[PDB]
Amino acid sequence: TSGSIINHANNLNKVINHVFADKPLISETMLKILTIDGTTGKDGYRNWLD
Amino acid sequence: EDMAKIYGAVAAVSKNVNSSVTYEVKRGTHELIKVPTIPHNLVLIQSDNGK
Repeated sequence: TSGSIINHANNLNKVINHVFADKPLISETMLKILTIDGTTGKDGYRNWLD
Repeated sequence: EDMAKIYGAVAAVSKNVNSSVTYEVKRGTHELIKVPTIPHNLVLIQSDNGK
């Protein structure tokens, strides 16, 4: 349903923006693992969380 | 500190809930005007001698 998809996408962005503010919750080591393909570390974490 | 960040993210998505909507119901309404004079269209035609 469109409502469920819209709700999931908005919540995913709210979580991602929160966990990357101030000192990130996620360490620099795994950001390196997820960036190795060239994508942004923030985008890679969003994909992995989904 | 990690738990504080996790609890903060969860509370953020819990606060993303709508309450209500407010709007104005004005379509269909028009402003009235006031006509001060009745438009009669009568004239009186009388002869010079009044006959």
